[PDB]
Amino acid sequence: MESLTLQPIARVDGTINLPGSKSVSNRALLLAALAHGKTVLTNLLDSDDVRHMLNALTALGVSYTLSADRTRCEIIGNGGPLHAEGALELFLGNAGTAMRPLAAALCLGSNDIVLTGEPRMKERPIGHLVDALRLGGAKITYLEQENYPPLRLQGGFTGGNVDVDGSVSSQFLTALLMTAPLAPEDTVIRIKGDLVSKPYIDITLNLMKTFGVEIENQHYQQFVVKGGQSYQSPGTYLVEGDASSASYFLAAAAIKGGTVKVTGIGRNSMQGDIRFADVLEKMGATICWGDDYISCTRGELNAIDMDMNHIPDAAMTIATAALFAKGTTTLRNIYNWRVKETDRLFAMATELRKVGAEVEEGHDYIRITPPEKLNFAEIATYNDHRMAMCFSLVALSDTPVTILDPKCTAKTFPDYFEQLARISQAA
Ligand SMILES: O=C(O)C1=C[C@@H](OP(=O)(O)O)[C@@H](O)[C@H](O)C1
Ligand SMILES: O=C(O)C[NH2+]CP(=O)(O)O
Repeated sequence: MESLTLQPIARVDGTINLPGSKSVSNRALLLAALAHGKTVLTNLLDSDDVRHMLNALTALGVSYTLSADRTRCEIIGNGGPLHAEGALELFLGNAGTAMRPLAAALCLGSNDIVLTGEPRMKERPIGHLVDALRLGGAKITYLEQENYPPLRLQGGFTGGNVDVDGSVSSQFLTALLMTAPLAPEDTVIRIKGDLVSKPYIDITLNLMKTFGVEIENQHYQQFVVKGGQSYQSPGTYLVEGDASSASYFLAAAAIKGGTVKVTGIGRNSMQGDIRFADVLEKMGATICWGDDYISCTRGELNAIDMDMNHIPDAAMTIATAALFAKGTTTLRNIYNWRVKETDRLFAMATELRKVGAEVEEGHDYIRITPPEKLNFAEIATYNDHRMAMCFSLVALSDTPVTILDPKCTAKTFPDYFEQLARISQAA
């Protein structure tokens, strides 16, 4: 078992040029592969989730080149649905942004492809997406547990009236939205009830429009899609810096700054996680917005009680920042933390208690009362990049912290610790 120990950080200050957005990167790669023409993506993220999408495209026969640092990608579009037969197996790690979108896209036309991944991915739900794709004509078989990968996709999605449950993941709707335009018949996607992680649907529609397709959004309750469309290369496309990766650095300044500026995202960004800065401001930090940066300067840090359904990923960063805040913090409406890289409500509560906090693990919320002083702990990371990144913030105190399996940050941010060290100051 590998581990890294972080020494106490006296102050943070500086500038970080963010790695690319995982959410934007994987949508842009799949749409570029489906499109007609050559797309050049710049500021693409090099991380495990993106590498699994790149490997899947390679296996499906898509041609592309990558720059030395893997952040520039020139993709030759396929000019239509991707195909493979012989139950070709695509291994997708634990990347939901590859698994869910490919599960839908590869239902176009005929195919015989198996999608699988790491053990945890075989425990992450996908039944709501499979149910919707089958209503549209797709033939899909669960090869192991019903409602979970691995899946054998045999094609057949033609369109029509499709209901989809949006209560567990917005990714099922995202996957349907990206796929339906290329189906032969028009599709009407009806949301059954609640829709979680709503801002990610806006990212999907933004990327689809960049690739030449628009649909009719009826107040996020129903989406009307015309079939028989084609995606078209946008030419050169700049992937935004990752706003979820930014959260650690902005929070570090709110706790121990100094001023920390992150570049690559700004006031015009499409990612919902830029709203994480609004939470730091509500807690007492100062935020500055630019066209291509967001900065945070230390002010004070008071506890908050907020529904975080709009920023589920960056919300984990508030759970460890809460260790430094005055009062009890409560993060609500975050049930799907349970069905992601690990059950995050259980993991976050367990590790927070190890450093001294009193924590109530609610069914779909977490309440955190900080200790007077933190103690040393060896933090388990649950094969979850964000558990490693969130607990790195414990070192902005008088105590070191040991993080187990630090390389798990590679799911979205391989260079995380070197970047945190870049803004760590001794004086
Ligand atoms: O569509 C996307 O890019 C994502 C949507 C979210 O998942 P849910 O919709 O399941 O919350 C988020 O947690 C994930 O990291 C990225
Ligand atoms: O990045 C995160 O915090 C959660 N990702 C879930 P996935 O992208 O694998 O569906």
